Amino acid sequence: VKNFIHKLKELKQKSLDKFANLLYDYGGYVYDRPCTFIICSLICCLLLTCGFYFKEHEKDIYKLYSISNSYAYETNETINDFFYKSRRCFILVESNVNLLKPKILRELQKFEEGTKDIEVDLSEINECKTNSELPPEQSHVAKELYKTLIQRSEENLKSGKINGSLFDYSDLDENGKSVNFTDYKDDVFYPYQYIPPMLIKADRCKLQNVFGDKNLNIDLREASDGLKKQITYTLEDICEKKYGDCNFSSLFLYYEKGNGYIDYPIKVDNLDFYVNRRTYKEMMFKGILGNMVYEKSGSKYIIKSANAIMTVIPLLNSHTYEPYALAYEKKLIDYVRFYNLDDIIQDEETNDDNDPFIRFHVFTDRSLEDEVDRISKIDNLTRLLLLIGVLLIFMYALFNNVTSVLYRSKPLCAVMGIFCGFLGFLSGSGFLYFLGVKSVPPAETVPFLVIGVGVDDVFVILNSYSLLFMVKDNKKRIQMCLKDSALAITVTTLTNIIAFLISAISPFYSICAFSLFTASSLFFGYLMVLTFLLSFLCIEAKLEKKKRNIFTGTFHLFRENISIYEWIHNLYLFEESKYIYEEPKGNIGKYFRSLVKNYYVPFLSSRFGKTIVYIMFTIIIAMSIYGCTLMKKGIKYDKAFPVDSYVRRFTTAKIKYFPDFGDFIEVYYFDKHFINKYRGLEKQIMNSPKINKNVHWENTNLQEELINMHNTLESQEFVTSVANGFTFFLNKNKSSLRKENPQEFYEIFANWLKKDFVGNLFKNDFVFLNGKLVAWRFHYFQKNVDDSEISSKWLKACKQITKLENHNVQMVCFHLSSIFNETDESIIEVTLINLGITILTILVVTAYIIKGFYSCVIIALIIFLIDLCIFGFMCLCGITMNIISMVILVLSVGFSIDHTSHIVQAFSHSMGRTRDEKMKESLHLMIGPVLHSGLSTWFVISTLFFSNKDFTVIFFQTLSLVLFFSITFSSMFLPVLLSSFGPLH
Ligand SMILES: CC(C)CCC[C@@H](C)[C@H]1CC[C@H]2[C@@H]3CC=C4C[C@@H](O)CC[C@]4(C)[C@H]3CC[C@]12C
Ligand SMILES: *[C@@H]1O[C@H](CO)[C@@H](O)[C@H](O)[C@H]1NC(C)=O
Ligand SMILES: *[C@@H]1O[C@H](CO)[C@@H](O)[C@H](O)[C@H]1NC(C)=O
Repeated sequence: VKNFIHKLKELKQKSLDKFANLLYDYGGYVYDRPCTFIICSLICCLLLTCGFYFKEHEKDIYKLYSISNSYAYETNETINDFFYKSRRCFILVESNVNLLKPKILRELQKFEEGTKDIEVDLSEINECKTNSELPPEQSHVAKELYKTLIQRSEENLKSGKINGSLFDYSDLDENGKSVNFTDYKDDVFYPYQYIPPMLIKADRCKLQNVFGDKNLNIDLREASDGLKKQITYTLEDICEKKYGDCNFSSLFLYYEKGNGYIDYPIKVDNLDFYVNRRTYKEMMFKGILGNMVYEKSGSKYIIKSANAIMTVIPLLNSHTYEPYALAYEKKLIDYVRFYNLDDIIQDEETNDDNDPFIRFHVFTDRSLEDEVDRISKIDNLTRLLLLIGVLLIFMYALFNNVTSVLYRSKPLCAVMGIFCGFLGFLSGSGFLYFLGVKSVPPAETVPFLVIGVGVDDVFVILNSYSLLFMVKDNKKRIQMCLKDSALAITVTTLTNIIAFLISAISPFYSICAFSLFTASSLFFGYLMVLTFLLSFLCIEAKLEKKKRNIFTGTFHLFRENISIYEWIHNLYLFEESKYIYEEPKGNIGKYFRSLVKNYYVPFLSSRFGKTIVYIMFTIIIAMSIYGCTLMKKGIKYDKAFPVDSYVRRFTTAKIKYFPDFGDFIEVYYFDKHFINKYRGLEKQIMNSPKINKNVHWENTNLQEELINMHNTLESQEFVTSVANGFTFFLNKNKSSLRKENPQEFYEIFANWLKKDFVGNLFKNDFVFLNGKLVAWRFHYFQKNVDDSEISSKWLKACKQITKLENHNVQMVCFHLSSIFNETDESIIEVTLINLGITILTILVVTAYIIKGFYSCVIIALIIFLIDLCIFGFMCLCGITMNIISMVILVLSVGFSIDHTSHIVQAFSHSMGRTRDEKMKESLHLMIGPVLHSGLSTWFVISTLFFSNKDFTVIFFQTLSLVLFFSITFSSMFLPVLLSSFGPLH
């Protein structure tokens, strides 16, 4: 075993060496034929760039920023498959004046009516393109049933008789039972006007299906564009209709039918649920108007001021009407966003002591996805930010690669060093595009980072070259240089790539892509450095030999071997006691080094210095610990969208003027049997099999639990208001419900829904199959709150309230934010797992390149300590541990390992007798590269700080912390730690 270990250590070294020797020779080849390498590398890069032609973006927010658990998603599916939801467009008008003033009001009125005026031509409908693929045929049985149901629906509706006598109310079997079609046949749904949405799949291409009055019977997919242009539909055609009239929620409902008059003040009996008597249509003034100012007279309030008026337009959500709806919404959003009434408000007084203003915000279902498209493209701002960053790093590079002796200085390399990285980004991206990898919104930051990381290798190479001033034959110098820095530049990259790849495994596609693209970019960039940049180094080197400055060479063109460690050691020894030990004036890094040797190192060596260092880092870690205590997770999905987004702006306004009406949480109940049955025709709660298998809704106690639940949820502070029809029904006619007869229950509830005014309002929240309430629902408003954590807290509580365990009844609380927030729960662990894998993998790699084992252990300690610091301080800075932040933390390992490793490897390879000696040598030889690498990266990413997109700024903040601690520890703590307890001999 000992012999085996010996042989192994022999292999590692031997191999590590061989690799170096190989690069040593490769350099020679490039040195002799620099042009060939540059031209070929560039052309090859271009080809990859061509790949961009196939660049396909990804715009499904859910895939981009959600686990896609297939659970909450499944919930949406179930909800949509059986319950008819309704597309709702929200239009809010905000101002600093009393929009209630008659003159303004009248204008606002036309604004509203304008919506109805909006008209969409058929040609606009993209879905029903003049040439498309007909949707897959709906299962035959499904078709049959749809035919049957639609037929009986009419029949029943005509009859109007609600009779449950025939319905068998026997408890269903485990199979839900108590010839597929026959089974699905003979099913009476109530309300009769309901047919399971899933079964509703008729080709919407035939206009006859969607809009009947048209009487056209014209297939849009088979119609001329001009012909389609001819036909035009309006909101009324695709709007939910109350009492045969679009069910808007505008204030103007009050004035309808002369119930009230714009010119006169608004006086209503109840601000909560006033009803226009003439129209018999109800309205919630509190919901419609914001910042209301009302008086009280004869029990009738006198609304006399409001600086916000919101109108909700309800549009059908049926599959058939889906394509058409989207079209109208698009027209609507444009219309509202550009509508302006500044003229009327010009002289009207303000309450904000600011210029009279009026703004029309609008939010439709298509809004979110549309905004995703906007975030998909590369904002000009981002572009600009990149440019600034590139300039910064360009300046920094040059400012460090230029000197008094121009021919000695190597500006060319620096310049191309930057490009090298960029070209890498393009080439890599193109390669991935070729592979089909879709781009993501977070990819905007990829260029920024890639460039920064790449330029770092440039510094390293140059450092080796410069420190090899002794060498006379340039070819040899370049060769030796590359040989010296080969392992370093290779490992550094390898580590980075590895980390990103490991991260790519993330479920969230955004992270996956961002990482994948970055990793590929880094890879190709490295290749470019070994080719392009190296070739440029060769050219400049050759010029230096001739002492020909770049410009000089241009006009003109138009017309031994010693370990650097050995040398540096000898230098110090010699110092302790010539040309070899005197860097030529203008060596690329001559100054900085001198500064480090004559100032920084002395300080570090100083006991007082050390004292300071240790204490400083001490407190740093301490602060980090407290930071961890203040750890908060989660970020609102909307944050993704730029703040400027009208969506974001809309939400803000709503919150400001309508705080109570925040999240419209919706709770649903879905009999497992019913769901399963119909789900079948179209070939967590599931925890317990009998969770919702069979519920006797006639059980008075159960009924009582229901009303109690309503009361409980109402009590909850976060809940602002609830609308549970069942409660209304139970309270309305509990006496009749006293007798617990299943059939009786069905009939009573059915009639209640059919007749009672309130009941009619809740007609679409209850569905009965064969006399049994297979599914139902109720909704409640949850006050708006920013913290994702507290939000989830509230929702989770709601779930508890909605779980009649005694009667085996568990209802599902649903909200859009649910899926996104759901991810927050597991973010804490997944990160640990990923980080762990990364750390390990990276450590293993370093171990194979770090000579001493003890040095490896030192590195690990440093890495972990940094990570604690970067995490602790992110929490301390308030950076929530969101997806964006976490990935950066996990990825941080790569950056940190690089800087730490360089110093460590040097200290080990030092020939210094005393530990301190080694430290000084290591620092004098690698401190420059380390500093340059980190700083360069930060400079490029600095501009991201001014990015509108929230996720971007988080990226900047987190990475800035990473880089900071990395460089800090690598340049300060690590040195002193090694100087005190470092591997010796
Ligand atoms: C005795 C009665 C008249 C008092 C007032 C009852 C009101 C507050 C009840 C009865 C009908 C209920 C409405 C029924 C339908 C809907 C549409 C749904 O998408 C949101 C909730 C909402 C808007 C309900 C809100 C609360 C509601 C308006
Ligand atoms: C329901 O139908 C059955 C069978 O036709 C009949 O006997 C009973 O009287 C009906 N009850 C009603 C009309 O509610
Ligand atoms: C019923 O369920 C599905 C859909 O028709 C099918 O796979 C199965 O064979 C059917 N069986 C019968 C009895 O029709």
